[PDB]
Amino acid sequence: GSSGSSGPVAGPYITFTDAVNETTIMLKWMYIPASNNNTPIHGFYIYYRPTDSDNDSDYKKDMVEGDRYWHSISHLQPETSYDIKMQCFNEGGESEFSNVMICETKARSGPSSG
Repeated sequence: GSSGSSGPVAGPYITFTDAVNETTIMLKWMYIPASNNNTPIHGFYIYYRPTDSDNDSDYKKDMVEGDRYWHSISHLQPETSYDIKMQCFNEGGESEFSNVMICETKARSGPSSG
């Protein structure tokens, strides 16, 4: 077709963002084949970082099966509202950067409930 950037461009789109725990978060992404080149994906990368961070330098990367549309992040900060995003990749090349989803974790409660 065109000449420039090959691979899955459409990129995935996050349509679900919730906090499984004070240090855990569950987010699900969707795939739009319509505007896709029916190309096979290697997996799924997920970036995350606390708003307290300095720059992307913090943003991490979590690979996930290409057939997986769900991922539960861990080792996060409690009641910490930070931006979250993800992106897929394949032999062809990395896809576009998904949208920025703000998923606020749960409050780090104590042993005594109120």
